[PDB]
Amino acid sequence: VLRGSRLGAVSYETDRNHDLAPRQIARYRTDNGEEFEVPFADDAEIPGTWLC
Amino acid sequence: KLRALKRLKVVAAFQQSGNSPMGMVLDAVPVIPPELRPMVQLDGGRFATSDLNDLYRRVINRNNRLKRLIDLGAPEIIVNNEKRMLQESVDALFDNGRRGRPVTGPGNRPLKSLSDLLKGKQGRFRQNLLGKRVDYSGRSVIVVGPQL
Amino acid sequence: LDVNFFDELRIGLATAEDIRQWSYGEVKKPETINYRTLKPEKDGLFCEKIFGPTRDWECYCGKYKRVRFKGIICERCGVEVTRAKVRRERMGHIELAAPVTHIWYFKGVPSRLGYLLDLAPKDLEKIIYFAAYVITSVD
Amino acid sequence: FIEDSEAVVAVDAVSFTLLQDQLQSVLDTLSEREAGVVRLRFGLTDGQPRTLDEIGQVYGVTRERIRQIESKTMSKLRHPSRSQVLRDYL
Amino acid sequence: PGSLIDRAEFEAENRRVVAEGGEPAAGRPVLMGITKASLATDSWLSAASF
Amino acid sequence: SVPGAPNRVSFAKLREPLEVPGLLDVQTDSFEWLIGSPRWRESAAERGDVNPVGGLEEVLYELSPIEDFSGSMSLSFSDPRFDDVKAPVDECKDKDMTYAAPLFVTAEFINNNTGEIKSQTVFMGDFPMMTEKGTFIINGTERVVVSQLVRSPGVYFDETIDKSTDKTLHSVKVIPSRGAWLEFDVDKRDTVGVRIDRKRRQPVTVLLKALGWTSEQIVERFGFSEIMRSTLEKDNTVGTDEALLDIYRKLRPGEPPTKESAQTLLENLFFKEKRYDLARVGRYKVNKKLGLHVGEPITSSTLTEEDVVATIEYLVRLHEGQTTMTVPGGVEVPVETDDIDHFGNRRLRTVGELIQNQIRVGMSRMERVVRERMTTQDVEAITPQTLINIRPVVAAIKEFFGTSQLSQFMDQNNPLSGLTHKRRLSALGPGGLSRERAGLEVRDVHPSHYGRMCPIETPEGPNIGLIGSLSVYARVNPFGFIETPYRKVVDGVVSDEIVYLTADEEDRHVVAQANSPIDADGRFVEPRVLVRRKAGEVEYVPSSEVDYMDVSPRQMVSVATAMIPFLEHDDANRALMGANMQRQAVPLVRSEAPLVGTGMELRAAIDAGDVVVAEESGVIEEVSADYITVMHDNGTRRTYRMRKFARSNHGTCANQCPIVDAGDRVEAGQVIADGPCTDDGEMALGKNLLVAIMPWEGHNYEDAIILSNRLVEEDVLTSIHIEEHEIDARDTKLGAEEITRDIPNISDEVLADLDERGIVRIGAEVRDGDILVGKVTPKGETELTPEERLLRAIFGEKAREVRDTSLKVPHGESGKVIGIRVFSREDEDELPAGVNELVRVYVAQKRKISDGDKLAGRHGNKGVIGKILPVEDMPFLADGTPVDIILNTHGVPRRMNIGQILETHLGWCAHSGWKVDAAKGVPDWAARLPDELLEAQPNAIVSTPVFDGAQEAELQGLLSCTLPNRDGDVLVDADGKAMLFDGRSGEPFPYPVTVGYMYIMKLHHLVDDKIHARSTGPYSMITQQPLGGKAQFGGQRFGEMECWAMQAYGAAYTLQELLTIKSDDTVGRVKVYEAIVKGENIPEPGIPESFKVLLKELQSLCLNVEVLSS
RNA sequence: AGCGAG
DNA sequence: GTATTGACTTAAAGTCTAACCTATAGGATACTTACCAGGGACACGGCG
Ligand SMILES: [Mg+2]
Ligand SMILES: [Zn+2]
Repeated sequence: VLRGSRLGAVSYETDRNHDLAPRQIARYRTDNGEEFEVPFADDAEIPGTWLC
Repeated sequence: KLRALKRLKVVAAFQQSGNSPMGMVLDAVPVIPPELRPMVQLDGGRFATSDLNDLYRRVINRNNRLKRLIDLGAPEIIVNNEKRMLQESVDALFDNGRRGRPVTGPGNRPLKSLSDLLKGKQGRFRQNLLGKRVDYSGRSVIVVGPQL
Repeated sequence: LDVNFFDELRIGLATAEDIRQWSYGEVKKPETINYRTLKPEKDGLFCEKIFGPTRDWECYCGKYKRVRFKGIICERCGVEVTRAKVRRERMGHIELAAPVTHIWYFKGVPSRLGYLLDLAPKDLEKIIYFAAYVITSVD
Repeated sequence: FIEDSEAVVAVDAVSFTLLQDQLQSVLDTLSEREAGVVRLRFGLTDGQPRTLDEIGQVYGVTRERIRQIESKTMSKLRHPSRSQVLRDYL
Repeated sequence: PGSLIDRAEFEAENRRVVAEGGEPAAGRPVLMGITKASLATDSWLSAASF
Repeated sequence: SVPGAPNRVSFAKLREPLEVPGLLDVQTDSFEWLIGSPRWRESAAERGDVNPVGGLEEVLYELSPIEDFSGSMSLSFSDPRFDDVKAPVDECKDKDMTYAAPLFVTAEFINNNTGEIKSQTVFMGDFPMMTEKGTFIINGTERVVVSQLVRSPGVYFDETIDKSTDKTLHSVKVIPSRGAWLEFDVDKRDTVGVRIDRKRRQPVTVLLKALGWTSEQIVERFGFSEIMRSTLEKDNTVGTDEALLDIYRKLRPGEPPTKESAQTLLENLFFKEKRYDLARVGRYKVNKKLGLHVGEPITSSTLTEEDVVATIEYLVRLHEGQTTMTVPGGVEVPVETDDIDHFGNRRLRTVGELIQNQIRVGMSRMERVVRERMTTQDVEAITPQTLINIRPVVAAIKEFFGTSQLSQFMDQNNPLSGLTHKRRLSALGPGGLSRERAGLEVRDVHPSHYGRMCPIETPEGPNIGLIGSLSVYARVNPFGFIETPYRKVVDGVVSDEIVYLTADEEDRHVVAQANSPIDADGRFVEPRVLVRRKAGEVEYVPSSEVDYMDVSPRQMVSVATAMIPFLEHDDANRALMGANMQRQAVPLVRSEAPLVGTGMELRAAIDAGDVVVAEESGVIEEVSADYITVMHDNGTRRTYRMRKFARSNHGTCANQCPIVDAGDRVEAGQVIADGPCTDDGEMALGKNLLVAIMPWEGHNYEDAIILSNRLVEEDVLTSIHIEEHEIDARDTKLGAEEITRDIPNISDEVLADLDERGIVRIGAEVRDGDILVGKVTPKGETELTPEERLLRAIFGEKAREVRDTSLKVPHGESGKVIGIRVFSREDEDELPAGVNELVRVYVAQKRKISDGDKLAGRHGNKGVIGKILPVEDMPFLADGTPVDIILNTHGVPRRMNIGQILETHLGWCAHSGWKVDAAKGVPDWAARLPDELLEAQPNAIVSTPVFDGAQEAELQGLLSCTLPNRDGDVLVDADGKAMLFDGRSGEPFPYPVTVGYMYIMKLHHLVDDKIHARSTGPYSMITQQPLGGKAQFGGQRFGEMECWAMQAYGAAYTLQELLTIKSDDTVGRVKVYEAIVKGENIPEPGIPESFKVLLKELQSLCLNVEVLSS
């Protein structure tokens, strides 16, 4: 078989929904009065401009 | 009355439903997820495109060039030619060869467009949905057994 | 989800608003991957920032990783750290600088655009492909 | 004609599941503190591995005790008794 | 006029219309073919795949 | 004929005038013409020395001279010449380099104004050359260019009937090479009309006035018919310029009409060689059909207005109903419609023609780049070497010999398969009919095929009729048509003068049949001699004054069909299948010449090229199992080197062994070492087996075969199969791949056989899954799971950072290891870019016949092996000899291949030997038997040629006298049936059984290559639904018909299971595997992945598809 | 492209 | 065996500096329009 790959990889790691890193949804507003939520992590400054 | 009646099979449809007749004209072209048009590193490093990244690349090149031509300020001849090319690129993306000669790739073969994936005995509806290859299956030559 | 909550399957025209509501971004650059590092390029057709990460649970640079950071977006590269199989699910959208007509509703005989507007197929082909002007309003 | 070389192969998946199961069992065999130290050393419990200092802090014990018990744990688990139940997975 | 409508739905609409003002919509039987009868189904997912 | 041959006695009652030709001539002669070799020069000079020009010389002459737009300077080509081949044939086949020779052409640049000539050889490129066996070697592989059947360019007249009027309307189609079609069609309305380049019709008078005719001239020439006068009257176009204006306005609309571009338009469209080359064949056909320039040689294939005018006049005369027309200054010709399928209109593009056309395309490209650069060329600073770019020509040649459909992978299952891959005429390819676009009238057999193409040998799949085989005696006209020999019979007197006639000439002559008795004076001994006529109708005959006669029987059959004894007793279907199945026989270890054969066995083996023949007479000096050194009559000595255990394209064995002693004197052309399927120089595709034709316990049920175990013990049906596995260490981002015995994580047991350097040792038995080449590619840093890191610490290992990509014996294979071929960059061996080593391991397995393998005789009596009985429960004659095979009697009568039974009987006779009791004269049934056939010693090989052979009466007689085996006991009565004893019960069967010796072949459809199974494996890229194919680990396609069958059964759950978890659902798949492995219930299936792929495809088509919950 | 079964 | 301290060496950063990619600009004799099927159904333009 030619045996190609998409690059990247797989990672079986037991999916957890219980103990998850804390998040701080940050709202941004484009020019055309369109809000957009972005779940950034708390331990990082929220950038002042996002390509929504 | 006959032409009037045929036209009422399309003019009624846009009335009975709350569908606008506007969906015909596009302002944004959706882009299919990348893994449905994969770019795979085959053995030997030789990369294999998906034949849809070429049509999308053509569309994006012509759209960006139209943006730049409008921004600079160009005579109506060049900008209208660019608009016609963009229309043709979107047409080729949705259906190759329906209007004019099909957009061809290397080897002088038509580029597999976004609609050829659905039509035909080798299309998606008939080669991968109603009929599939299955696991836990084998094949072999048959020989009569009369003691069975 | 489940084949029991699959009661109906509606098909209809997708307006530009629907097209840009499906999209998780906009492919703005006609690029696929880097020639040398062979990685998805920014804002390209295979952009990791729009369609998701090529590898399960990582941003493009590597700052955030592993399931513990599920649902986060690295502030450097902007990739959302989640499963890579979402690349089979998320769509983008190109914002055309000028409008275009869907070919299915123009060339497919009978020309549904022509029947709607009562324009002969030759006339519609002339207008759409910049071969003849047309009047849209008259006082 | 091109094989997806990054698909769940469905045999290594069950192999990993049974590996985790048997590893959990054999860990439950040894003393509880030993299990805890090895777990939180390799991050098996939640996927986050840490060093001696962190485990020492959380249990309120100097780094060196955790190191020592870790050495004892490795020595015990290496014993042929608890190795034939974990070979054929490496 | 000229629409090919299923007889069951035809009767149902006649029953719905006899009350609230009766306007019987006259119709005539038609013999279709296998292809035309298949592509006229009410499900687009089967007609498209046909 | 052949110096040293087995003495196969024949039942042939007719002497053959012509010896079978050089069966491979079809390829070698054409290629020699292309090159322009001295041999072709002499052959052509014998038969037309006026203008011997080769294919390359022709291309160069047509190309040269060239000039720029201004014509200040010109370039020309001349004197093509080939250098010696780069490397010998075997070495080229070994190291994967093409067998080619340099090509040099003398250029000449003349600056017309200044007046300088500059000439120098230019090295057009490495032209691939044809091996003496009639085949090319490309990239090490063996390839064959199969001749193509194409419509001959020319003028073709047709007539049809219109329903709306029921009137006969005719039509013409001047079909050029790369031109514009002009179809002077006649409609139901009485008015002829042109249709130039398929553009909206015209009145012909418009074109005539465009050619500058006056209405007075038009009525002067095309005046006799009313249709023409009607056209002139209703045309309404008055004036030459009016016609030219209208023509230009119709042909090239959108540009401003003029006068210049109205005239030169037509002049360039038709009468300039730039765009309307008819080719030599096309112009010759037009001239012959219209009788314009019969006498003059051919040149300037472009048309003349005279040709179009004559075409119109011919069409109109045909519509009127005339029989002959005499063009002014032209010989009169008969007015009649043309048939497109007639072999006077189907021409062969042989290998030479195809290669020349590709050279022509490449030279046109080179010509265009030359002209384009010439503008930007500094005058007096340019020479042909720096003016010529050979890259387009070599690129065209390389892209032809590889990936062109007429350059096919050589089919070598056996010598016959290769021989018949040559002499194959395929009606499809570039510029030929495609299977879909090919109608149903081209696949049929035409009366013109007799002697030019086999009506029997033909593929039985979706290619029947599109591919055929050239007959034995057929020859190719210099123009591409196929000629066939005939004996000129003069004044009722048959002669020996063999005239080679093409189909056209045959139609004009009342040709007789081969088996017409001759009075020995050269004259027919009877009136009413069977004959054929022009229309292809075989009917009653005018006695005497027949102009030609068939050279010999079997003229109409090909080489493969000429090796089926008793062909005339087989229906065309079974004969076709036997012909197509002789080419599938695998080479057995031993090979035995058939007891019953034909005269084609020896010639087929000799001309196939897989059998060594002494080049010149001499005495064998020293023979060994690897080479033969022969001392010639004059001092010099020559050593032929055998090809031992070589692998053919299809995986079979290509062993050659000598058949001469250490002192034998051998003459030139004598076989001295038989090939794969050859025995003493004559072809041998199978084995003679003792056969019974009874039904036996339902094991030989429905074309199944039951074989004795003797055939597996004595190893008579056994074939060596050699399989090559290739693996190349490459250069990757992380580094390079190494080939060594250090494969990560794998033990010291499965690294046992591997040599000190990796690759396995020679002679090391390997079973499926074993390692052949130990390769190790780098992995790059990744993320070991916590569990695996803990396990590595417990078991004390390291990641090794290098993965394995070793080559392993693919699943289901086995065998020894013949040899290893290692190419390496470090030793400076040519390898692709970015690869350091490439190692190929050859694994040979001796396959024994086993149930599931396919067998067949030569009469289409195929069948798989249902059972292999022990010899003890095998029916045995009264003598005690067990039968080897048992066929079923239920397959003979209805398939209409009774020939096999005939063969069986004759085989038995040949095995036993006979003596006709000529005590009182010769028996009446043996009067016409050839002398010396009245007595044959036991095991005497015999031949029954195709259509003259052993008549049924002669077979009855020879069966009566079947001199006894060892004691006085005839085991087979006159009826041909023997009383057999039951192997199991022990009692004799109540009635005799037809027993004999049938020559059966082991077809290459072995069950070992057919078996396949799968539980889980690779999955396709865009979709799941695992890859298909035994080559991969492939799942069996469950199509729509099978799904309908399941729906009809009402089995909804199995269908859902199949289409969801067995195939596509990527989450329920690992879940079902877990459930099966752990004993849990199989889980509920989910949404197949292909449906979500479809939803995304539909959405990306701007179709808002949403799955409403409810 | 050749090829097998119907 | 399990509670510690005091050195003693080590990989992983964290960072500064240097070269080797990357986005981009420019180039002034003159050159100005490219290149083989049928068989059925439906729709559009002409003609009566
Ligand atoms: Mg069959
Ligand atoms: Zn990042």
